[PDB]
Amino acid sequence: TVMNLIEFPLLDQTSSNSVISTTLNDLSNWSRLSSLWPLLYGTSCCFIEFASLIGSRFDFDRYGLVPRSSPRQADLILTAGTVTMKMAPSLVRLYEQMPEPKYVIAMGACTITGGMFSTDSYSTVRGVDKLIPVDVYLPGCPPKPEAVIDALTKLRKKISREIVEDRTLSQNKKRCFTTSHKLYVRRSTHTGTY
Amino acid sequence: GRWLDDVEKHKALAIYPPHEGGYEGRYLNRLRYQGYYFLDLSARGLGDPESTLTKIHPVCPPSLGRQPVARWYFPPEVDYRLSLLHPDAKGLIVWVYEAKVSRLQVLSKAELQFLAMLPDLRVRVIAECGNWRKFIWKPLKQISG
Amino acid sequence: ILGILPPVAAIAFFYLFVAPPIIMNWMRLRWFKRKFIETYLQFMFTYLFFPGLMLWAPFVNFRKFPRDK
Amino acid sequence: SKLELLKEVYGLISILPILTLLLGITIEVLVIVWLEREISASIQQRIGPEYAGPLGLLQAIADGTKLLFKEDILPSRGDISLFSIGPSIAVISVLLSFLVIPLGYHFVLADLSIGVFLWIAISSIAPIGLLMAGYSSNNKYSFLGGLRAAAQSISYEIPLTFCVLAISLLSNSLSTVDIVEAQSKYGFFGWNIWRQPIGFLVFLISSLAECERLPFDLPEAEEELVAGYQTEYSGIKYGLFYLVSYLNLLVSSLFVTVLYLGGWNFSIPYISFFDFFQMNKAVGILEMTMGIFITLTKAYLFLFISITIRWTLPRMRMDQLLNLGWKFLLPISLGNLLLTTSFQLV
Amino acid sequence: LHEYDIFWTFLIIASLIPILAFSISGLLAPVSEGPEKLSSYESGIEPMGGAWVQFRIRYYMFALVFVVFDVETVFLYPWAMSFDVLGVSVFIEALIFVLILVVGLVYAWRKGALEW
Amino acid sequence: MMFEHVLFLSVYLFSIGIYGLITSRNMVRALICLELILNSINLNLVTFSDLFDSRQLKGDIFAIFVIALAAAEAAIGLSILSSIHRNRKSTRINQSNLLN
Amino acid sequence: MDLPGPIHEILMLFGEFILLLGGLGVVLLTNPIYSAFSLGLVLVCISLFYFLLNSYFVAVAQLLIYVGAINVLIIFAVMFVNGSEWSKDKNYWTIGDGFTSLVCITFVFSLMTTIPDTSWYGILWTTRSNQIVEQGLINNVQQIGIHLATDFYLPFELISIILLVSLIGAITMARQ
Amino acid sequence: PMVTGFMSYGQQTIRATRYIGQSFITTLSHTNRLPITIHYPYEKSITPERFRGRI
Amino acid sequence: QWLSCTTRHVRIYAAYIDPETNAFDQTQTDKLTLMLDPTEEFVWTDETCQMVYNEFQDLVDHYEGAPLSEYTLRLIGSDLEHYIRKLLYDGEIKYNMRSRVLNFSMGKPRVK
Repeated sequence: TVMNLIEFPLLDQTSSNSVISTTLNDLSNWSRLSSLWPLLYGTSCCFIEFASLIGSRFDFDRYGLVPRSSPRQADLILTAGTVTMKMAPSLVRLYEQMPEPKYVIAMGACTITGGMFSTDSYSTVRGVDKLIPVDVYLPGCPPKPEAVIDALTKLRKKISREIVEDRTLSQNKKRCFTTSHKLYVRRSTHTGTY
Repeated sequence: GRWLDDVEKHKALAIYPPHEGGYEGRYLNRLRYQGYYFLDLSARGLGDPESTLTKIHPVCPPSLGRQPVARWYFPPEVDYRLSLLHPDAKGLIVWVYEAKVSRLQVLSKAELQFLAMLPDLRVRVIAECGNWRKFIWKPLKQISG
Repeated sequence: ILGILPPVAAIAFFYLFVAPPIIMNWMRLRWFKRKFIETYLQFMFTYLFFPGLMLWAPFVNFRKFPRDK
Repeated sequence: SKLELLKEVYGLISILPILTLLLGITIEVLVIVWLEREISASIQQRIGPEYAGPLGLLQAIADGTKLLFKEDILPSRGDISLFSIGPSIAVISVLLSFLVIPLGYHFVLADLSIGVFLWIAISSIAPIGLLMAGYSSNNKYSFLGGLRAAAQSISYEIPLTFCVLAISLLSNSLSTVDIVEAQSKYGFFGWNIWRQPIGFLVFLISSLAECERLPFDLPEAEEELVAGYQTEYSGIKYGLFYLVSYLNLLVSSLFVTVLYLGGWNFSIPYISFFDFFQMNKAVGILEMTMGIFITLTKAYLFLFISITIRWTLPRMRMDQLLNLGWKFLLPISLGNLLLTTSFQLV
Repeated sequence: LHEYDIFWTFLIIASLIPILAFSISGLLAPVSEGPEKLSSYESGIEPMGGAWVQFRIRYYMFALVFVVFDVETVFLYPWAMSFDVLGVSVFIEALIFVLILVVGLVYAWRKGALEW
Repeated sequence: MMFEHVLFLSVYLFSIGIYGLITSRNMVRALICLELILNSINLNLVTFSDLFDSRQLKGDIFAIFVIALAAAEAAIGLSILSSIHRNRKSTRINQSNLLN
Repeated sequence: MDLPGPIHEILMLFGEFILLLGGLGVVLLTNPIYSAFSLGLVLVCISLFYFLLNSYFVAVAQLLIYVGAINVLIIFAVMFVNGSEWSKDKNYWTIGDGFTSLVCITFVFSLMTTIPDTSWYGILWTTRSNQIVEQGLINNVQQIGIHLATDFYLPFELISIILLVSLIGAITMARQ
Repeated sequence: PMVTGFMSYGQQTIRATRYIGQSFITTLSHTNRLPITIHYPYEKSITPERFRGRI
Repeated sequence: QWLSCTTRHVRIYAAYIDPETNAFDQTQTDKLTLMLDPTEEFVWTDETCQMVYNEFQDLVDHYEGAPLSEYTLRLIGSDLEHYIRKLLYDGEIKYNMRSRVLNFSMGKPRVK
């Protein structure tokens, strides 16, 4: 009498690959995880300590964490600081506009649930995973400046858990639907003049 | 299969890797082609693990500040995952990630012995605990007690 | 032509054997208390014995090493 | 008979030494990026790319392999018509320059009496590729982001020319080997950097902006729009741009040391390293490795000098950069030639 | 000036290098990314539209003065090579040559051409 | 076919250089085609000074002078283009016949 | 100095076929920036033609003064012509396209039939003393170096004032 | 005029150099300083007796 | 311009994009297309999505009289985020079941 059961594994998942064709992608993903670059983003009550991750208190740059301030280049973004309803309709564009080996995570307990913004307010969004699929959720407001490195070490294994056939689960299809409208247009409101 | 040297026979073991994980994923890669399918748990959080691997246990959801008693009565994760598993599957490879240091119930070594019986009676479980720079493995049952 | 192998073999092996595992010790022994030009000493050598320095660079292998028969 | 060609089918060319140069330049790229990521971010900081083995000796090629896949995106506006065509010109402009660069006693790849001239000519082809790349897309932050650099690069080759000529008129040649020949006389007295330091200053200051140093003034401030015309360039594209940048740096260092310093000369003249012993036995491999040795260290010194300067000056804005390149370096880079004319009049 | 065969081989090899790298990337790549993919980096949500962003008025003068002052060098090189070979007449000839363009640069400096 | 195949390409460029000139509509395209014609003549010139006249090069010097004058003309024409685009806010060449 | 061997005509035909497509791109494509980039391609592939024949200076200089300054200047210029994407489809413009594509082809036919009637390889034998000197011991940056200043004194003295006048005129015109 | 420029062109450069070389030899003791920053992740910071973690 | 509520599994695009690439990211914004959950959080068989496609007219034609503002976009996404919740709460649809992180926005399954 289970509610919302999980779909069945359609494939039998029965195969065997050669080592000379598997260790290639194995070490490739090893490099892909051991050469990750951050993507700059930070707003609010669960962000500031990220800066301290570049100094003599915490140094995540010791592992080659090259902070890139551009979506199309980097692959690791930290949704630090509590996100609201807005700044999200442009946030997801970042996740849409970077190469496929992203494997994004979260940061800030106010981003996995919206902790100190969860009594009654029409701004804050309840968690981030209702906007973007990420892997790891990080607690703390402010997030513990060491727990983030530990969670990076945690996620460092998932990429190492990938095989050569796994490089097909990022290919997409199109559920593009043909439906029109009948309504009235609205001219631009954000008029840039003083 | 160097892992296969100590998983199919023992069905009870603990992974003692360096505290970075950058050398152990290759091992997990190989164990998807026999009938072993991954179940990562991060054991920290649950009560007496018996009712977490055999019984219908009410997992109280993260509450929303209000709403006295509200627990969705969550199910176990052994027999149902068998029902989703094909009849062609050797064992349920499971990882107790939060087995360590170096009304809840402390998942002590007795609880690991009681999680070392489901491999034997009725899941191929492996405990996790960081250790020396060389990736080692050791039967946790003898460490248990 | 007969006894030519020992000379060209011993020096060519020393050229790539002893320096690789010891550059990592001379750099791990001092990294933050060095002098103004001390970092210049072993860094240059990082090329010279390079025939073997990369053979003991992170390339250091951890194969499963099939045991004694 | 000899129907078409007997010995002229394909057996007149060997591609071994070229591939050796390729391997060497790639390894040196790894070395220089290690230098940067381990000295720049470690002056008063933590160690550089650790955890990639003992040190980051594998980190560089690891970043290379990661960038290798990275799912090149090829944005919509602008396409393979010019997108893939962009960085090819950039990479070739600096790769082909490796021809006339020597490394030691009889180790030049081609005599090429028009050598340094060919280098100067190939140094002024990159701006074409930069403008192409920055315009291969449509949006801003790449159009003007590349326009700025392509424009400011043009404002500096003139001092480069009027400092290379102030050495060609001293060595009476245009092939690097003869340049270092005219410089191995007095060990280090005869070094041109002492004979013409006014030219060396201009060459060194110009070399910074010529290899895009700095393209962004601050670790937080962007490359003047959001990035240096390499925003959409995600995978091997940004990898090739990183390469071409480091390679411009390398060629500039190697050229300034092979011109103003003794190329493979010791502190004591290069010929004098043989006469004082009355006999030599196996000086071949010794002199080969010592030419790679005494030369690469001199350019290493300038690598380190640039690394240090990176954290001592706020790189000017392109409102002052043009002023400095035009109204400051041009007059003195002409006057040094006007002087050296009468200086070499004898 | 004896054998540029090494030059030709290096040309063909280093010109095959970029297409080789692009093709190697293409072989082991993902056939994916059917997302929007029509907008470029650091953009205000979908910003789209705009033109007439030139400011060529300033940089065009720099480009012109550079194009004119460049031709000096490719004439100086045959002179810079033939100083000792010939006598000292070429010295005076090239001095007149360079001084003409020095006067030209002085003029371009006084009247506002090289600006912000 | 060195001495013979290159000249067979001089015309096969020169002609094109004229055609793009005539059918040109924008000023920059006309200037491009003009430069193209000058380069065609340059190429037709140089090869003649490599087969023969190697004692005293009489073509390479002339090629150098042609390139210098080409650069000067390409500067002056674009300078005029600046002023015309300042006066009228479009440089459509064939739509200005007020001088006839 | 000389060339490898029967690899010569291979590179000859390759460069010819590249340059033809380059010129066609120069003259056909409507987007002016594509035209300018194809022009740059034409000029580098003709610099390679200059380099194949053992004339070195007039190759590398031509690569520096054109594939550099002139092309970037033209790129800057195309940032002042707005309005592209004109008509298309087989002589987009008026019948003037056909009239040109006729008269140019007549010009071709004329010169392209005049040329293959002069024995160039026979016009080379009649001059076996011109390219028989080399002055005794010279390389090909000193040949030009001296023979530019030993007898071509007046045009070398002249070109400088042309350059200066062109600079002054360009600055006085482009500036409003 | 130019005599004022012929006198001040050395002054501008000498000020530039007096600043650049001074900052260079000052940061010399910084590029090769003797401080040791944060160590590896196995060297977490000390914690005194007033904080808050897992209740 | 293309100012759409692009929330997870709810992307009511205010612009025509139903090619592999829209070729302008908007195609002049004259069709108001929509794509359903590109992250494959739910696997779709046509029949299951047919009710959503049918009620799309109920949401775009039956209760629309306001101009092209994201106000109407939230008016759509609100019921869109609960039609799927209803279709799952009665067991007709299920979750991803792939090699992704397998996150649970609505929590783990229940026992009714």
